[PDB]
Amino acid sequence: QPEPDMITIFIGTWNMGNAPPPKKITSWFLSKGQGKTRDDSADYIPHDIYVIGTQEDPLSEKEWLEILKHSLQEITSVTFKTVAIHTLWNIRIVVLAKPEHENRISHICTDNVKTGIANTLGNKGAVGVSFMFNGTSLGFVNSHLTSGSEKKLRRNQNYMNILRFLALGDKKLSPFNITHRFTHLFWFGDLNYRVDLPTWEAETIIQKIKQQQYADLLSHDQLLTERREQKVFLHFEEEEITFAPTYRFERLTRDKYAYTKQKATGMKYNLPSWCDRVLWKSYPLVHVVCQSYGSTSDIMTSDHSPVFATFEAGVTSQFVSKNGPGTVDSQGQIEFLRCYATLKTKSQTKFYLEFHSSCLESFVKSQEGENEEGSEGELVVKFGETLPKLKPIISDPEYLLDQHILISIKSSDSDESYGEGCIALRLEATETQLPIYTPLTHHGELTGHFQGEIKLQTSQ
Ligand SMILES: CN(CCO)S(=O)(=O)c1ccc(N)cc1
Repeated sequence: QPEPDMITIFIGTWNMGNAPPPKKITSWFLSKGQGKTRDDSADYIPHDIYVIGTQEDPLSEKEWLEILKHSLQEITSVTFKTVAIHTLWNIRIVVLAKPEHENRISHICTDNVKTGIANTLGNKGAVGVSFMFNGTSLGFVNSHLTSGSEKKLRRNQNYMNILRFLALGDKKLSPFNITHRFTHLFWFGDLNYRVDLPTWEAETIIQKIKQQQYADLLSHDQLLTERREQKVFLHFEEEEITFAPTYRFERLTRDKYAYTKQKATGMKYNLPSWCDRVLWKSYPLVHVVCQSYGSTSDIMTSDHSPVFATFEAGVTSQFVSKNGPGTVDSQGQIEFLRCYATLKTKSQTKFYLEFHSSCLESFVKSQEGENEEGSEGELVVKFGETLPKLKPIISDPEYLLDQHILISIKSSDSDESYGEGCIALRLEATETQLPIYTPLTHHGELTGHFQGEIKLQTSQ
């Protein structure tokens, strides 16, 4: 029974509007409706992993699990195993996997973050799940961010609090937030970003949706514009949106957008918007292909339509050699030449690097770099040829070229990370000096760059 080198992952997000679902929701799991939809010829082919994010979910965990499992069983004739379920208030995440994956899945973690203070603490935040699938780390975040067209900045703040404080993945990766802990990170939910057009244009927007002409609406989508200006979701991907706005519908039809201000909305307009989104971030040069991104047309219990996305994701096997794990493989080494960090910091402390990777027995601390002044004001931390020689646990190129090195640049004075990034070992050549590069972030904001050259020795 060979170990897979690819799996498919289903991501669903649905704001249920506090209403029970209808008797049939199979169209969601089948990626049928509007947008980038899944071919009919695939309908009986189960995805390997289904990750379901709900918001405003009125069901017990038990009630929702029964509906999900019975749905998937009707589609696939497979009884899925529950990997994890975690609920914060009415925000929920369920992970289901094919039974053949039960002994490939380990290190299951769940967590939640509550966003806001006093007034704004009590219903918004995020839930998450992480686990290992053989040699590949997978993270999943379902967030319900702040509502309202005039609160995009609050949403961006909610995003930063979630990525700082959601405690998933390998706790030994202490300098790294969730945006660096996983081979593949999926972040989805009711992100609540709106189409920022004047209220007086509501009927014009509706007209445009009826014509399936989304271009002039997407150009005002706050998530796209905030992402363009690097205000949120830096270094994440999203598939092109080719489905109608998923909010705000009249219930029991999809024929009408309910946008006008009402006591029930706090006298706020809800212009048709793409509130319900799926984004991802994978390590550099790992296979990840979005194969569907759309909304259902036939599930109408909520004022939101369900959104689906599916992905092909590269995975690796749990590698064992005669040597590692449990020792080094002297035939393997990673060297760094001519490396330097460029930091935006106004501070003058010494800096050192930490190299973290599952290809190492434990993380490696460098010597302090040499600070110089850049031409345009910047701090440049020079490591020259001073960086240590990293000793991987396994030298087989079929293993080592699939690995990644996480880098943190830390203050000597405070031992606090000023920036985090990631370098792929999927090189064009071994035993050859080759350029490397990663942006550096801290709390998911750009703080600098790390660049230099790498020389990788494998057993071949
Ligand atoms: C129309 N629907 C069935 C009855 O509602 S469906 O769930 O949207 C659907 C199912 C399978 C395919 N191939 C296409 C659409």
